Amino acid sequence: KHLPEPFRIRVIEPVKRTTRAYREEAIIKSGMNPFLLDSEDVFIDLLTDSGTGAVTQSMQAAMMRGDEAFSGSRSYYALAESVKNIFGYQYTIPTHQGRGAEQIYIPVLIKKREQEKGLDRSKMVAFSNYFFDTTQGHSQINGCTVRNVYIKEAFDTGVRYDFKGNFDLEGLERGIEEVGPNNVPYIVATITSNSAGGQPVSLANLKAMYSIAKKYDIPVVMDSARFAENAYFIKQREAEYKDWTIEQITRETYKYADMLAMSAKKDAMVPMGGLLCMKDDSFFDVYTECRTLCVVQEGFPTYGGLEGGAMERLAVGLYDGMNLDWLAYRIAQVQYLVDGLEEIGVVCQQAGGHAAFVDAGKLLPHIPADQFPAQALACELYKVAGIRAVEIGSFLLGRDPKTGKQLPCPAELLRLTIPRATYTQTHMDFIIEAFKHVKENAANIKGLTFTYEPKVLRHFTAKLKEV
Amino acid sequence: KHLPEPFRIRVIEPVKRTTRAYREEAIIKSGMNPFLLDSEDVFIDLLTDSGTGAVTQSMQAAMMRGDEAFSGSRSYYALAESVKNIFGYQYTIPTHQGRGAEQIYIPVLIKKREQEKGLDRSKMVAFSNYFFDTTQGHSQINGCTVRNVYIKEAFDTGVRYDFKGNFDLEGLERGIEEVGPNNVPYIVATITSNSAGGQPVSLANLKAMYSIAKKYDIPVVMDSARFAENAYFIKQREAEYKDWTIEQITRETYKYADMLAMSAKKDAMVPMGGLLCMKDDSFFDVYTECRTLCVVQEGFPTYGGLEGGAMERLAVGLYDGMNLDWLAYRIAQVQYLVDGLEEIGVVCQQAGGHAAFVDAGKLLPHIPADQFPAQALACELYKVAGIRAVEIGSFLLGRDPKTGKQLPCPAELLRLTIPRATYTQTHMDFIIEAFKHVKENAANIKGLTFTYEPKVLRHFTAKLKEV
Amino acid sequence: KHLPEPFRIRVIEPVKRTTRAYREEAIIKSGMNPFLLDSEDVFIDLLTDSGTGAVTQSMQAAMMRGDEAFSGSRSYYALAESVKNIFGYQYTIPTHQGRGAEQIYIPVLIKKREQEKGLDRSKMVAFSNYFFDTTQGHSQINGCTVRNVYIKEAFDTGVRYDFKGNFDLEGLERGIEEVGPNNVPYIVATITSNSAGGQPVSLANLKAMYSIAKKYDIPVVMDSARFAENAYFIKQREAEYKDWTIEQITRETYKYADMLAMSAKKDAMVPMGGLLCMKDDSFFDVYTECRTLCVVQEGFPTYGGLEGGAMERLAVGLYDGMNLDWLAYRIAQVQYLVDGLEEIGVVCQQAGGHAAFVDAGKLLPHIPADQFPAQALACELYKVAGIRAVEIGSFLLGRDPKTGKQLPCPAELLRLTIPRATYTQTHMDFIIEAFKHVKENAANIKGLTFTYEPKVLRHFTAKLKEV
Amino acid sequence: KHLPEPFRIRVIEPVKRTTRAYREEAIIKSGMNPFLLDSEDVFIDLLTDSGTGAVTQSMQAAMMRGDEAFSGSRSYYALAESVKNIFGYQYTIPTHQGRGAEQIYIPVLIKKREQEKGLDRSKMVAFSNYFFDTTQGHSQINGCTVRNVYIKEAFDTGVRYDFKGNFDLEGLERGIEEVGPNNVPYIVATITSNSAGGQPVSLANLKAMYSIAKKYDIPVVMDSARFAENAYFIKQREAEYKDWTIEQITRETYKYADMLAMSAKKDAMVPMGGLLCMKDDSFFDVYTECRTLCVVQEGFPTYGGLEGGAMERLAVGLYDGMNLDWLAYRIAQVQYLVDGLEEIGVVCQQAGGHAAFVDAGKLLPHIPADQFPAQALACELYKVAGIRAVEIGSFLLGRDPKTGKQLPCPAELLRLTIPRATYTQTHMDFIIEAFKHVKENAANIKGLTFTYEPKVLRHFTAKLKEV
Ligand SMILES: [Cl-]
Ligand SMILES: [Cl-]
Ligand SMILES: [Mg+2]
Ligand SMILES: [Mg+2]
Ligand SMILES: [Mg+2]
Ligand SMILES: [Mg+2]
Repeated sequence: KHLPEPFRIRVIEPVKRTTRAYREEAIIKSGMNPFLLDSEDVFIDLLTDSGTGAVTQSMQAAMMRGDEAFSGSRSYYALAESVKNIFGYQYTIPTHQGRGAEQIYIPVLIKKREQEKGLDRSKMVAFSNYFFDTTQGHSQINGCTVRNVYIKEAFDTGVRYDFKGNFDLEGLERGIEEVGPNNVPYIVATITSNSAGGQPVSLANLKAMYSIAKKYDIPVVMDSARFAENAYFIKQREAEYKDWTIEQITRETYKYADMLAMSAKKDAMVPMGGLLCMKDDSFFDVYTECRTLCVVQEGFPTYGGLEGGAMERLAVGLYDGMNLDWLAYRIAQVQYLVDGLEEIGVVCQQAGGHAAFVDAGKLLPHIPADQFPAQALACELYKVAGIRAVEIGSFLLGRDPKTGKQLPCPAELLRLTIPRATYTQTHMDFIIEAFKHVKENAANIKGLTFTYEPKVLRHFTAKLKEV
Repeated sequence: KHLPEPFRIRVIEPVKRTTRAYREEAIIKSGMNPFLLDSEDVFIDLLTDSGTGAVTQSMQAAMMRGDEAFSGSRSYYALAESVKNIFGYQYTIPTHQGRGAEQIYIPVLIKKREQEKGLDRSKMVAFSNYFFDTTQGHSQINGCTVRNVYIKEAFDTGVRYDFKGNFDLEGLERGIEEVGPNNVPYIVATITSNSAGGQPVSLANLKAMYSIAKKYDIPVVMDSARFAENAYFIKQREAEYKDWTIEQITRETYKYADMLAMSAKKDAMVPMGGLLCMKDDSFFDVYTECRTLCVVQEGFPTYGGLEGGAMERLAVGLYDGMNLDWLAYRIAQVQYLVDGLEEIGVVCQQAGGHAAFVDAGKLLPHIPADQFPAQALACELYKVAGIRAVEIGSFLLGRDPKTGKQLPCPAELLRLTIPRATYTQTHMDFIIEAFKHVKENAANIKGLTFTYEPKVLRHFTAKLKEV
Repeated sequence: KHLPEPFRIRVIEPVKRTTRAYREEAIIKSGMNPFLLDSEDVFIDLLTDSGTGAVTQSMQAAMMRGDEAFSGSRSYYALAESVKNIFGYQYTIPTHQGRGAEQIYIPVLIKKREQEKGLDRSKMVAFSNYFFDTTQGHSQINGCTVRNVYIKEAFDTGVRYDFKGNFDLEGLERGIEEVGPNNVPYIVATITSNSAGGQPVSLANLKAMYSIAKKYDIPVVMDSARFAENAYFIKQREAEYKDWTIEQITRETYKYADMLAMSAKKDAMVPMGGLLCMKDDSFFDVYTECRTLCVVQEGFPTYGGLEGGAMERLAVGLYDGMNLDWLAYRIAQVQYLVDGLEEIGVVCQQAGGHAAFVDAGKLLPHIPADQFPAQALACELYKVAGIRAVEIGSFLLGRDPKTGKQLPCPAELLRLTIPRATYTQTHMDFIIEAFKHVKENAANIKGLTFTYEPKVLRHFTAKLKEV
Repeated sequence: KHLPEPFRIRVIEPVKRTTRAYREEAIIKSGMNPFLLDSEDVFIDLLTDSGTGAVTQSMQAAMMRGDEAFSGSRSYYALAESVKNIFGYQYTIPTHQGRGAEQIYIPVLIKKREQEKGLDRSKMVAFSNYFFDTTQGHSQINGCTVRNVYIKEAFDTGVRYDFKGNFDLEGLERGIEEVGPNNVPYIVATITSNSAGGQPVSLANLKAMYSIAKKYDIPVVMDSARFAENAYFIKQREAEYKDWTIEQITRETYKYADMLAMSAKKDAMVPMGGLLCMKDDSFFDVYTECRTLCVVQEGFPTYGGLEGGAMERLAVGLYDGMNLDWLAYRIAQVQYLVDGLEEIGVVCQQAGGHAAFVDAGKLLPHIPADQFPAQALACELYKVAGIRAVEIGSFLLGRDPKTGKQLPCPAELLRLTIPRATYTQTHMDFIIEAFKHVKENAANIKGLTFTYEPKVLRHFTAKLKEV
């Protein structure tokens, strides 16, 4: 059941209703690539939920109370105060780049253990219930290997498990033993987990994981773009916390990490901003080192930062993002879409709190993988309903940088994400209806072939035509 | 069918989800009078659609571009420019009071005809397809009698008619003849018409009405709080204008009036503001007289007026309110609610574009009229779903100012209005479900009796208890 | 000395710098009437300070947190809470019309005393240290005579007195005795007083006045558009309150009135809004009656009111308007301009906190009164520096409504008002320099004569030419 | 002469006026380091003008019209349209990091010439009339040597020259010849130039420089954080363009570069944002490569970017920043402060459009360099007037990373920068008065010594005490 909005809509962004003929011409002009479509020509944009959601009245208002001072800004103080009251963390570093300055804390933590415990850079390995792509990227760029210790139930769509994002506790222990505690720079706890489309991590699991890390004195970083949704799943599925507020669950949750890194463009409800925070004085040196590197990250002083209004807005968003009614509504809407698609026969390889990954291959079996069935489905969805989605298959995969040959892809998927507090149940039904129509006219959908192909990141600007 | 929102929600006002126990206590504290409830304790507030709807991004942004100059404000110029381009009217007077300064143009028009055609104040009569309550009030206060010349099909819920708000052309002609053209100060064309819950007026009807008025040289005022919805109904139901844009229909529509008066708090999408405009130089003296009276209305100079941002916002709202996709969506939502209620057996005495008037008497037959069955229904709807609606029955009617006895009331109705772009299909279904539940437990609902009753306007602050 | 701004400018409204030739053409097109000039063509607009000043960041932000509910709005609650904490008054009625609903409380108070003490409408007289024009207007319109009991020092520009706005305590007592206590519907305490361009009222004077009123049980209404500036003058000039905060002085000040009426467009820093408040339960019936009349003021129900954001903004403005640094700065700027003009030989008939009234007659002696020397000066000031000011002389006075002859005027004055936090010391020096230039080329300035003259309120739209 | 503001102040940020005793305690708590002071305790913050200035009404309003789409955003289109109309550049890349993605175009240009003309990375040298510190940093980090070819008059405070920021045309030619054209990856034209506190570059000089670069086919990048002020100086000092508008001068100016890089936090009037743009198709490959690197700059995909409102705001700011009246006013204010300081005997090593560098050594000769006389002056300025400025001397210089010994410093300077449209002439006079007081009590000011010193970037968080 789709819950009624626990809010009154106050400000809207008009979106024109286009004709089928118009969209047919539009998709052709864009070279059968939704990425090349004008935003105005997209009725329901499911490209991403990162920074594309709505804000509350108080959040928007906060943008006009900014203190733009270079240092000592009351807006920075307000944000740090929210972090202290919400997460219990004493040190806050606002971030305006990718994620939560992962490019910052990673090299800082590696060097810390190298100087204190003789960490060996050639043998170092970092662990996580599941590393986000960028987190894994910065780790590897820094010469650190990563391992995801997720549980057996994680990717098993056949079995139902309350916390599929949980750490494989024995796997983690085994990994540390195997690698050597001196060689483990940090452990990243991602909540909710990005495995299987987004799955929650239980507080019991986080506590157990933290005890293991503490035993070996390994820094624990909470990757928390979706800290609120994880708190909601705990309140909903972990009996012990059934009567706890989202705020209490969050305060308790963060006792089991030493610091946190997060993009504020998800649960925090803002279009820009991030955070890198440290719990207490035990990590004061890590805070100092990170703040310092933030300035000379380029190898010399460089200044930048969120405008005052943005810090005031995030200071409010951290609270509004934890609203119980809101969280129940947001999650119920995502589940409503997934359940609706399943009902009409649409199959997803994985579907969770973050996104649904429709199997375009099964939906359009007559199309060869090399002809990008998921990109064709994306185009068809646009033609039929003006929906824009992202292909996660051979098209995205690209070619071998050394052979120029198409890389092999396990499955041709079409990703559906939902911007927060942006679309309604009617839009969800509109999407479901669109897939029902596509499924019905599947055999008639054509494969694609390049008319223009960039050497790198081809999915963003490549142009194709029907076969 | 409820259409999908032709927009992306951008700003929301959080509303808490309350428990039944909480609402039970709340309604008691408010003395079984929703008017006394805190807005925060109301989940779906259907009290009124006047100034309670959402605004577009451009409209909200306009509030920050205000020119606060006492005279010659570029913001005033922008608003007048919108009126000139949209309605074709050369003279604009922004209003910030009730409706569109009806308290202004009425005395001005009466005096005009009195001086030019020897109008007799003791015999004067004003006509309209249907006078809004306030319009009728200012007319009568000024000593002018009013007559509503609506068509036979107007209040006949048994027959379907495309334009139930139409003028009874022969009735108007007959009335003028009867009263004497010199004694008819003005004719007010209300669009959409407030008869039968809101019904459209055809352009063919307006043209015919204007020819009659022109023949007798009688000023025609377009009461247009809902000018856009009327334009939409014309595009939808009047074949001649099927392919015309809302803008073209509006420009054409206003050729058939000499001036316009409107509250901008409906179709114009703003929380405050109104307009009093004159088409061309033929009414320049009426414009001058109105502007003058605006200043010395109290019998001496008094200054006030919309802030610059409000005029800039309205200048934009007049355009956004005419968006075709928006209008189709808004109207479809209203019809969706009505159709849904009819389906579950809920009966309305009248239902149209403005509101739905549920018959509380038929829904709760065991409750005596004197015990206010519509007020009881209002309370029950709040208890069950946190919905706030307004009683239009014996409670509102009140007592005889000369006898202190309850006045006789034709029907006990509960009014449902829908704030623009504020609630979703899910809320509409929530409302329908609430009525379904009430209908099922009807026999158990109790009547009400006063515990506190004001001498005047008792419906706003009276307190009652169950019998 | 002009104090430095106790604030950082955050948002500006661009104003173009025009050439002398451009302004010469502009003033001609406007018929030698600044009222007819476009705001954009005015560099320094000294027309009025009513709703033309700047707002603080928090005030502007508040506009986006509005609760538009018809009743029970949290925004209304926030405003009432500010009034309760600032003035100590328990009942609040937001106003959106002229001043503070003087058209409301006056008839309510007259009727109250008529029913309770047999007040005689044919003999009733209201008192005030000095009635504002509109206040006097509503009193007289209601058939009530008014008397200003100001002190001897009030209009004496030759003597310096700390509180020229003080009530003539013995005069008030004598007046009540003379008129009869049953016939005195109310006493209005205006702070700061509008006499002599704006003069403060001491707390000692207000206390003494209230004791007199209390003795005769006569309602006291505090007309407080400039309550903050009065509080500042008390802190500056009344020794007893030297170390009290503006907030403490204000709380104490309002113990000496039973209710308050104020336009929020002055000290409260907003472009729109007003207030009508009652101190405690002793005036609950007056509150109820006023709220009721607010609805049926037209003789029937009419709905209107400030939008939610406006109430939230005023809730903040009442506090920001009391900022000590701000008040000292605002007042010092006004005094800076006056002192500067005096230094160059410019003479004012009166000058105070509200405005400076330059004597155009003395500055331009060669121009006959009937040729409007103050209107000529206004035009010259615009030609020379792009300054717009308002004439308060024969031009404004107009003709005898019964003789059509020019009415006799005591002096030809040009009013200078200063919008709050809008202009700088540089603008003040620019204004002073402009007058210095005018004084130097005075003999060459020409008188004016009509080319177009309205029958009423001619000063607003009349057009003239040079003689 | 300080010009009057060509604008009306509309929104203000309150700043409290502190007592001397309060500031004395505050500066001690901050360890005699203004960087550690709360913004609220700073009356006049001259720390930096980067993103600390005011915005216009239209700019602020634009923040509410954002299109947050990941791709095809109408807000991105609006910004690109402004760039095309203002600079004539067809390709736009919005930046949200440091400056204008210098970390992006530098490696792209180096690789371009390496592949096309066999550039030798071990011999490459980049030229500029004067490289900004960050620009020089990214160049060197990329292994590229830099040379500043400024003119002899540049740093000569004894001689007056209209365009001290000019390229040393013969020096540039000689340098390219010396280095070898194949080894010169790019030439950066900084406008206005950061040499000698900010000095303009003439259009004649830019044209001559571009002809030289074009002759050798060397890419020219316009570093234009202050493009508007440079245009203003050209209109003021370069006779040929005396009657040209700032817009025309800017369009002409950019014909002499192939691309532009700029922080929008200066002349563009925004608190955040930057730009990296390419003129035409000749640089389409450079645009494509830069956009690509923008995504995989970390060595893998990372997503981030300005929120829609920020792009809409910058789209407006580029225009408002070119307002002629505004530019004349801004520059006149800076010159007013400098002239005022010179008048009272304060000496600056250099002073220009960007900042004034007061010689603390000469002002406080009794203080040893190692005791940081400029940091002492900064503290004294705060104690006396609540002014916060930045030390540019031994304190900032720091210690030798290899010896731990204090590094030798040429002069002990105190930098004064002025946030745009933030402070008034009164604040400028307040600053001048403060220096007059310091100069008078100079002998009594004490030197400083560390109580806490970080290993790196000590100037930001170090704490000291008086000697
Ligand atoms: Cl706020
Ligand atoms: Cl806008
Ligand atoms: Mg900043
Ligand atoms: Mg106004
Ligand atoms: Mg309202
Ligand atoms: Mg974004």
